[PDB]
Amino acid sequence: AFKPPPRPDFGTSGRTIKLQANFFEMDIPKIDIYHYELDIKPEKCPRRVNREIVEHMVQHFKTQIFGDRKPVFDGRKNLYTAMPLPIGRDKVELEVTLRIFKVSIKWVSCVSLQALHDALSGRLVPFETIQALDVVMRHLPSMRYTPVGRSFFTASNPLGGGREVWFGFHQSVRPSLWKMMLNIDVSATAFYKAQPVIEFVCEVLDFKSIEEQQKPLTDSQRVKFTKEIKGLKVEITRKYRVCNVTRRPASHQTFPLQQESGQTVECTVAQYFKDRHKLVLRYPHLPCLQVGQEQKHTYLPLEVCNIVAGQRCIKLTDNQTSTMIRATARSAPDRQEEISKLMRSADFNTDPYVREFGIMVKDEMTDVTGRVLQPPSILYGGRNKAIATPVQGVWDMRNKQFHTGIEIKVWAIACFAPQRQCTEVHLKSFTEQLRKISRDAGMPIQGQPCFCKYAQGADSVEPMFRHLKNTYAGLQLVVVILPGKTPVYAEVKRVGDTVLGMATQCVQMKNVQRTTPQTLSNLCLKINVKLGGVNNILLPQGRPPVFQQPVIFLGADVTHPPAGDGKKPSIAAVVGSMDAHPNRYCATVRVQQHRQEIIQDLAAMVRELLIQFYKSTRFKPTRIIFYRDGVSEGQFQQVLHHELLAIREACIKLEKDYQPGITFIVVQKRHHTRLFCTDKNERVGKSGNIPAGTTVDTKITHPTEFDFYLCSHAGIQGTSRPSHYHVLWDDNRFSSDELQILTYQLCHTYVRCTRSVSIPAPAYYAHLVAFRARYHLHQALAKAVQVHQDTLRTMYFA
RNA sequence: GGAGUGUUU
Repeated sequence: AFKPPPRPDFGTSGRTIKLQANFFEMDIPKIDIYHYELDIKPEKCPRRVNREIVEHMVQHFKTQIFGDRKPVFDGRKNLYTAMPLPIGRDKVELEVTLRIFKVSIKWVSCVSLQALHDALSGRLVPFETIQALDVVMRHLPSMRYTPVGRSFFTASNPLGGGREVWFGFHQSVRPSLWKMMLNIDVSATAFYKAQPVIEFVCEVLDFKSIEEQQKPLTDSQRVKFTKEIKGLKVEITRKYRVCNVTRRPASHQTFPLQQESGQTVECTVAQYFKDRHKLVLRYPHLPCLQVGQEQKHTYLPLEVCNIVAGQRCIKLTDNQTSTMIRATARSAPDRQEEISKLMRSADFNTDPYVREFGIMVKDEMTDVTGRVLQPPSILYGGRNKAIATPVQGVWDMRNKQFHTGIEIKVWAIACFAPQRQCTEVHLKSFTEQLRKISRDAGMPIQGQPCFCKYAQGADSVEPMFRHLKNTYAGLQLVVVILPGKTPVYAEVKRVGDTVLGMATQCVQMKNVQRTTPQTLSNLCLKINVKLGGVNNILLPQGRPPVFQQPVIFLGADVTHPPAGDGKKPSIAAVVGSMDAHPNRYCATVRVQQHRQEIIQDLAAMVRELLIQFYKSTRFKPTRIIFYRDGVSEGQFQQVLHHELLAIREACIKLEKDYQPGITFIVVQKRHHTRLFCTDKNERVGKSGNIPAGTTVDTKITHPTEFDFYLCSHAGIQGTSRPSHYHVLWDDNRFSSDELQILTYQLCHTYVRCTRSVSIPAPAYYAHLVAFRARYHLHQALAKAVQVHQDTLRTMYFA
């Protein structure tokens, strides 16, 4: 439970394909870099100010300290030079005036670039050296741009609610098999528009003019406004940070003011701003922003506050994201060209600081040979046992029937939309069409619905659902019609998943009025699996040799609430395959610590899944294949330590000598690696992306460890994100080919569509399970996420 | 229905 295994070999399966990646080769000298620590006082200043402190410091003490050397600075404590500063072992205390700062500089260590080169050829990598290079490369942009994480942005594209989309770029230095790579990609994120809070109030509460609201805010408006502006920074027309919005208006909101006599008296914010600042508040009927430490009693009228510029958005409305998707999505060729322009304007080979450290960057994207793996055949059932062959990551069910289709004889309909909007003739036409498609799909819905009624309100779900279970023997499914985004869906799922063991399929009102065969087909995919059916399976004989013994595939993911909201738990989910196909999955879900990435109760969850596997297959797994999603590189050792041990603990707690081989694989979508076709003829579709199944385990991958990118999906729009897979542990001694082929085939087992998806089904299912828990809304939280015994064994999350 | 696409008061 310690160190990731070395790369066992290089893959050779699949037809070769010429690719380019947004990785640019770095030529780096074998010199020593000199690392100096900077403890400046005050020590809590923003990184920008720190950079300014250091900026003036270098120039101010050019004569006696720095000379002609051009140091780089990380914004905190670390400063690097290509040559040693004439300060030896001893610390030097300096003054910096901008307003006064006590800056101390002391040498710490020599960063050996020679030691890095050798790490890039076995000797299995020092984090410190890579970090230092990163500081060198991003020193100038950190002064020339607004740094946001590993990205850089400038002000130019609204989204609504005071939001704007800024265009910038991501930059990071990365290790590879022989050289350092510079990873560059275009970036885009939502920022709050810098504007007066009064106008923020308008755009949030949809006012064309603040004058429309001549009166104090309703309890509804204030709550909505509080939600948006909380945690955001503001400035005086001095920078503050909003922690709440007052219930009372500025004309009546008071605070204790100490008069010069010594006695303290309550004074209104409005009266204070009149006496102290000679300002008659224009909108004294509006509330104040509570900034500071709550205990500060610091209230600011809205009309004297502006949203500070450069604030990144941390949940977007569905209209905002749609607009954001629209403006940010662009074809792979177009994105590739944008990155080229990015490199051109960056002009690294003239950057004074990277020239100081003798660094050079290649202007062309790295050439990589990819491999297009062969897709698996998909076996269907019914009369003619049709075999589907994925083409460009896609297949269909035409002249095919489910492997094991569920005969639906008893089923009901509930409609939570107006009877005028979704009339009886809609239901009749919808039902008739649904039966025909289901008939052709091998999931024959025999006969009309045994029940059909109208309703409205989330309070109607349960008692209606209370009825149906008792009155109709063998009730299989209850179709639910919903009028757009109505917070009743969450209640349909609560009752259907938790209180009663009842399968429920929701469908929007619009998809009932106007039905299409394709929509109905996809609806049948979800229904069949929800009732325990098997839509299809991998062609058994086309499976990798891992299936020669009983094996269980696990998918794990944890979803976090908005940072800083607090008091909201993270949701961990683990799913496990329950047959040899593999098709059916059982789910486990837990609430845990806010923003905790480690799955706390993993041992218990894995135990439950092993038990169910044995009950379903009468076999104990000889191998556990664990696909872990939602983990960054900086967390690998922490996650691997706790979670590999937890998996082991589950096995031991089950039976003393039970030691199946564990393969631990982290799957990552959140990265800035992009692959492009070198040959135009290899571009797929209008988006011109790489084909489904393209694999790369060379050139841009880890120099010693077992990792690969796999674009398992076809790109519909924008530029495809190839998934990255990093093997943190492997008792089973997979070859490169078998593991890559295995991952790829698992991307074809996802039951909600006849498409190869971007991550293996179990990892995807884990996401769905965790997301379903969000709709389920400390012991109560754990109870509210707990699923019915009936539902416990089903795929309700589909 | 679905996948993919952007994240001092």
